[PDB]
Amino acid sequence: PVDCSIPDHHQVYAASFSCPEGTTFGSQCSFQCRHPAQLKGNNSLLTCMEDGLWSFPEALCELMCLAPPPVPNADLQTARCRENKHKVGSFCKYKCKPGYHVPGSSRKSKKRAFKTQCTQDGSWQEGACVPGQCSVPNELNSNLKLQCPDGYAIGSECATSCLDHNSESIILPMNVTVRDIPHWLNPTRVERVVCTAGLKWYPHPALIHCVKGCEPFMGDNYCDAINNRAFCNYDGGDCCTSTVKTKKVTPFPMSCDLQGDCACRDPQAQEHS
Amino acid sequence: SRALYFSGRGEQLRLRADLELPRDAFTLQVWLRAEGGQRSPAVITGLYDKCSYISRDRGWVVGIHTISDQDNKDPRYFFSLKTDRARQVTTINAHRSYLPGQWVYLAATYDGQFMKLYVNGAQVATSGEQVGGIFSPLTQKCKVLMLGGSALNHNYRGYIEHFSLWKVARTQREILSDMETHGAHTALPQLLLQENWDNVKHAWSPMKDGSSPKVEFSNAHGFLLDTSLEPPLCGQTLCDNTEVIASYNQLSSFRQPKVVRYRVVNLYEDDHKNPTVTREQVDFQHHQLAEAFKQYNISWELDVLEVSNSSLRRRLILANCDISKIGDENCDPECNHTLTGHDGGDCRHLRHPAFVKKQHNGVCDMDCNYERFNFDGGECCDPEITNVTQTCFDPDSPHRAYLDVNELKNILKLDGSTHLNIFFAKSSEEELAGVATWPWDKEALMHLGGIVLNPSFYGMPGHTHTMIHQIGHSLGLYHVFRGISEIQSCSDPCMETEPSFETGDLCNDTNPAPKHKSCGDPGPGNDTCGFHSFFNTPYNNFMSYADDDCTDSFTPNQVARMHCYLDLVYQGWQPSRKPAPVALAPQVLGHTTDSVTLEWFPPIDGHFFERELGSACHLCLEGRILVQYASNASSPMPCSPSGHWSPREAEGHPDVEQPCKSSVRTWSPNSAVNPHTVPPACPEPQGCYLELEFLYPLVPESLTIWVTFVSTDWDSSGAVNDIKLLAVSGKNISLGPQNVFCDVPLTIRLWDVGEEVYGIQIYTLDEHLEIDAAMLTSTADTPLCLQCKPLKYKVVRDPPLQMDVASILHLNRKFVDMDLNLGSVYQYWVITISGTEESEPSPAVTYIHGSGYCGDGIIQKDQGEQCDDMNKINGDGCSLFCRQEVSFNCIDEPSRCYFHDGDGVCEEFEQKTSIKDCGVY
Amino acid sequence: RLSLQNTAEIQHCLVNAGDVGCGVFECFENNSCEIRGLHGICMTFLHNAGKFDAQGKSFIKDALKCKAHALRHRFGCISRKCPAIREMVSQLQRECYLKHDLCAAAQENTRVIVEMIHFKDLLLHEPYVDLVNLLLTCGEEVKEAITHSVQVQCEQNWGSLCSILSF
Ligand SMILES: *[C@@H]1O[C@H](CO)[C@@H](O)[C@H](O)[C@H]1NC(C)=O
Ligand SMILES: *[C@@H]1O[C@H](CO)[C@@H](O)[C@H](O)[C@H]1NC(C)=O
Ligand SMILES: *[C@@H]1O[C@H](CO)[C@@H](O)[C@H](O)[C@H]1NC(C)=O
Ligand SMILES: *[C@@H]1O[C@H](CO)[C@@H](O)[C@H](O)[C@H]1NC(C)=O
Ligand SMILES: *[C@@H]1O[C@H](CO)[C@@H](O)[C@H](O)[C@H]1NC(C)=O
Ligand SMILES: *[C@@H]1O[C@H](CO)[C@@H](O)[C@H](O)[C@H]1NC(C)=O
Ligand SMILES: *[C@@H]1O[C@H](CO)[C@@H](O)[C@H](O)[C@H]1NC(C)=O
Ligand SMILES: *[C@@H]1O[C@H](CO)[C@@H](O)[C@H](O)[C@H]1NC(C)=O
Ligand SMILES: [Ca+2]
Ligand SMILES: [Ca+2]
Ligand SMILES: [Ca+2]
Ligand SMILES: [Ca+2]
Ligand SMILES: [Ca+2]
Ligand SMILES: [Ca+2]
Ligand SMILES: [Ca+2]
Ligand SMILES: [Ca+2]
Ligand SMILES: [Zn+2]
Repeated sequence: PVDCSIPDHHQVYAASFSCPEGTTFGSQCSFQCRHPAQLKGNNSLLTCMEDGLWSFPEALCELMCLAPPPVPNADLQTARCRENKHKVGSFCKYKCKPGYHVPGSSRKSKKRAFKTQCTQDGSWQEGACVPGQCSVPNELNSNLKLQCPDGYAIGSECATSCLDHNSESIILPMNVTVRDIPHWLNPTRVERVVCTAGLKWYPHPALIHCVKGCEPFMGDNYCDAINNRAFCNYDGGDCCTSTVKTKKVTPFPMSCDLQGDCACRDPQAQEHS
Repeated sequence: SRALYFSGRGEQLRLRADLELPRDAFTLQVWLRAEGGQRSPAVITGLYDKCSYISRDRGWVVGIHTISDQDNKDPRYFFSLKTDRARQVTTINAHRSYLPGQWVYLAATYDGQFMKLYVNGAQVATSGEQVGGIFSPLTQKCKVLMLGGSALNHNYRGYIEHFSLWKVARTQREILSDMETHGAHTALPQLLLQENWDNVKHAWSPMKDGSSPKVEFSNAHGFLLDTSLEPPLCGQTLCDNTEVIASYNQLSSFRQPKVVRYRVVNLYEDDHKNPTVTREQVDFQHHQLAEAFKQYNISWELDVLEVSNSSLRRRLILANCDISKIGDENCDPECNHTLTGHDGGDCRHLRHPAFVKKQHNGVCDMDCNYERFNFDGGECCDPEITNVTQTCFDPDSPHRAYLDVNELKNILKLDGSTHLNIFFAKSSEEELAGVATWPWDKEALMHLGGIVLNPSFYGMPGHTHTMIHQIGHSLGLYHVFRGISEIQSCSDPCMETEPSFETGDLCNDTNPAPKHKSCGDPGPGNDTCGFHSFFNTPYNNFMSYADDDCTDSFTPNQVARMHCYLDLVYQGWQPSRKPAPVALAPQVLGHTTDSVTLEWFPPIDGHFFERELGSACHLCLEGRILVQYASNASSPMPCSPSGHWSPREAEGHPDVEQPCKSSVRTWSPNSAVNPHTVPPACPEPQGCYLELEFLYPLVPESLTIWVTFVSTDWDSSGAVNDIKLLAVSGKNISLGPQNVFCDVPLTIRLWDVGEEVYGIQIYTLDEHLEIDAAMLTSTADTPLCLQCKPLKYKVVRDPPLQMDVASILHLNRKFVDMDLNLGSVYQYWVITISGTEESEPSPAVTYIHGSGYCGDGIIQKDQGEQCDDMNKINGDGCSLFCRQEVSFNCIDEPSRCYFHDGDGVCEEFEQKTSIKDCGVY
Repeated sequence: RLSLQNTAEIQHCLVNAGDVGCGVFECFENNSCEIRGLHGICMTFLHNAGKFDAQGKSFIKDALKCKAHALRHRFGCISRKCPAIREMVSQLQRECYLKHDLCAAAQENTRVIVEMIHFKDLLLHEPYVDLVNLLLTCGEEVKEAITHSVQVQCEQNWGSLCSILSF
């Protein structure tokens, strides 16, 4: 007898097949629609026909989305969305409650309303609603220099400069020193320091250390290890294949390991997705 | 009747969901005129699933796609289908690459077990892989029928007329009947759609983006009596056709005396002394020529041309030599010669280091005159130091001591359209004395064509039948040893194994012979293949390599070929003004109870209008449309400011023997450079451009470009980045990038151009693209063709027409005979009257009224009809002359022809030849 | 005498190989005109680039770029004959290095350049000869350093012959 073979996902989409009688001529395999697909019809049996191909299915596993979950601090605007019947691609509009706004909205225009779509796997696309003088800085780094044109009066701003013109004056997290910087951490850039009314420099000079700033080799298609860090654009995307313009990675110098420092470290690369 | 034009840029239609699409069986029927250079694939129409998120290949598709997807080369009609229940998509193709610009009845059917594809009613494909219905009724709302392309921009460029769709499968007789109705409308129960495009919005809604194809008036569904007669596999023109050449063979009235003028180019010094050929040579050679050709109805009129030009006379004229090959450090014996520096030194080696001292001496000597010493730095090519004619051997200095015949021909600019120019050269080979241009070249009638001869072998006792050999070459005769010594290989598809009209020299009465210099029969083992021995070889024929002491005659078939080419191409040479005859007998279209209809072919030369000197009407076609090729051609010299340059290979009619292969008869950006120079890259995104100008500026209607070669790598830009129409007023309409195939001439329609166009500019980013030629087709009733008179046909019958008919003349090539008696025998022939001078009678047709004939739908085997399809169109399997076409088998009566070599069923007569169906024998 | 097939493959190389790095110089090697050393200049410079200072890393960024770009263009309709090609390559070296101030960068890294230059590599590859020649006119102190190294290496590799030639 002719073999229709084990029925694949092509016979019926989004369903699993049970074949107690086998997959030979005259067999009948019964299909169950997987969650959340709902069966629509009167039969769920596929017969193995004489031509060698499974028969037509009399019913289909319709894909649908149930009632969307209530987004915090948001009010549903579409009444029909309160039901438990939404086909794939259906849109539901939400309006953020007063005092709240959608994340990612521009400052010039805070969008208090957004929409979500019933995606193909039966779930819903995510959306949210987000609401005298001062002491001389005696304790300073060797590479760090402070320039104070306005004296040390409370509120005066002194410019933080480094001995290396390719070094930035920054303050690292308390758990990370100068040599402890992970690839994923972007330190806080510090430009000026202000002495407050408490007769103290803020931020304190002792917390500022001149960490080596990246060389101008950013974005020159040369993946160099020094600039390959989150502090500056991961060398302008040179080290990650998708980000670089030439679509090829040539580490500078050659001795830099493609599996080491010059490896693609940007988490936004398609290889990391 | 109206037809849609799909511009190929995004115009698509979508059938409205109100119609119940067919599930189990269907029949598509569409007339279409596809243009050249489609996007691969190009969906004409298809059924698609809009709900299947994963497998979009469900449904079916009819369109045009390239076979041999690597190096997209062979664009064929195709029918793809994948039922809901099948595992893989199934694609079937037509038998041959589609023909652009021709109306084709594409019909595809599927009965539930057999999918079939019909092209002009002849079943060209069949596949039994797809079984079952196309789609279950449950998924009926998820099917959309889309015309002009898929939603994936598989767009189709060209015309679509009378779309029709049935819910049953139509047998071949039913499809043929529907074809013959030619768009006649009637409602049938199995008819889902029948479209005459009277109201597109009523049934079809345009796809998104709101671009709807344009609705024109269809010129016609077709033309009775398909006049397109292709030459055989070896042949080149209409005179190689067996039907045409049979008329010149059997009839003696097609070989009436003809006077053909030839001009002898005799160079001279400025003082009119030192002739290239003495007057005795011309007189003696002319006498021998007249004697040989007297018995074959060809007489030559002698014109002698004296050119007094020492600057040309003193230099050495070269034949078969290419100037670019001199000094390339590769030995070229054909460019050997004393005054060429022995190929510029490529063929002369010596103890070179012993000549460093002679450099910088300021005086020419001998050793320094070579390319590796750079020709003494131009000391030897200076007229002041020394004597150029024996010292300036360099191929770049304009004062070089040698020319070739191509440059000599360019200098003289002789009128080649009214004489046979006999130039003189120095043929280095001991094989031939020169090169004679074929009748089917561009230069056959231009100033660059003629015959080059050796003055030492002209008019000399013992060397006179080398000019008659060359003249035979210029009148279309092949070498009698073609098919054995001039074949590409022993497996050449038209090697002359036995005397035939379709193989070898295309002359039956000339037995196969090898390349043999003595006029005895060739000895055993003198064959390249050695498969068979040669008997009764035409050793004494003028077209054989025997000496002049033994070659004496042309066989009667060769005389027929010469006279056919004296009517086809060389009507200008003869001073006689007799118009060319109609080559083929008037075919019989159909008969009634009291009448018979006759349609005959145009005159053999192909001109439909009276030949007037100086007018443009020798280019006009029927309906007074003017078709012309690229006359001028110019393209900037690479890596040189300005540069101008003139690529003469992209002028005239197309001349590439084998498309999709690099050829020397094309414009190629790489060919623009000195071969001693690295070819540049085409400039960034504008591209190298080739400007082609046309002799008669006029309102264009369609542009045809023969892109012979394309590099295979990049995208779908087709390597033709842009095409601009140089308007007369000074505008330049850009047509945007075009998709091209390497073996299908890129056709474009210029319905949007309202101003006189005098030229085009074909831009390309390809450094290997090759343009063979261009062509401008005018609109109907173009201004230049209005005034000139048309040819008029006169029909004569035996017995003579009862009423005193003056033939009433004719213009339509159609005669309806009213005076007929049942059972009486009638003979008809047509006489072409061009003004008042009648041509020779065409071959007669014998129609016995009330009896059968060729084209009546009944296979009268006694008359010799291998098939009969009640129709006068070639390419439908049954030829025009009631003969089966190659690879088509015809059944039933009237004949239904199908392409059997791969129809999915092996048969009895396919076993010995068809391995695709019957397997290895 | 540049082979036509060789020319075709090099021409297809250049339009495909990227500017950055030395994919460009890679298949300009093995040319029929025996011009070798451009790719060696790439590898020598790139490998020893880690030893260059900030200014030196700038020079290696931009001089290799000039040579790659210029060899992609000057290899236009230059004469197919070898002497023309050798002159085109030589002029690439001179113009690219001089435009980008080879002298001062070399002066910052004299100790490095001495290591990069090899007497053996000097004889095998003409581009190396042009490099050292341009260095000789880039400061007396640097030229002195180069002379020291070249004579010692030549003396070791050639024995008494080097002393004979070093008059
Ligand atoms: C559906 O199936 C039931 C049995 O489960 C049967 O009684 C009924 O007739 C069927 N209806 C249709 C429309 O086939
Ligand atoms: C030459 O022409 C005469 C008519 O003048 C004709 O009878 C004869 O058959 C012709 N012969 C050839 C060889 O063309
Ligand atoms: C001869 O032809 C040449 C072209 O090759 C031309 O330059 C010259 O003026 C002509 N006349 C004479 C007398 O040389
Ligand atoms: C050129 O002619 C010279 C002298 O006749 C001969 O020695 C040389 O072989 C020839 N060059 C060829 C055959 O390419
Ligand atoms: C060039 O040849 C001519 C031939 O008549 C001769 O008169 C003249 O003296 C020659 N000149 C040189 C420089 O050889
Ligand atoms: C072809 O030539 C052969 C002899 O080689 C002869 O028997 C035959 O009749 C000829 N056929 C035609 C159509 O000329
Ligand atoms: C051919 O075209 C070029 C470029 O447009 C032009 O300079 C030249 O005069 C033209 N020649 C003819 C004969 O039209
Ligand atoms: C073509 O037309 C454009 C304007 O569309 C104009 O700028 C240009 O000069 C014209 N000629 C060519 C050769 O591009
Ligand atoms: Ca970088
Ligand atoms: Ca040569
Ligand atoms: Ca000399
Ligand atoms: Ca023959
Ligand atoms: Ca051509
Ligand atoms: Ca018949
Ligand atoms: Ca037919
Ligand atoms: Ca078959
Ligand atoms: Zn010949």
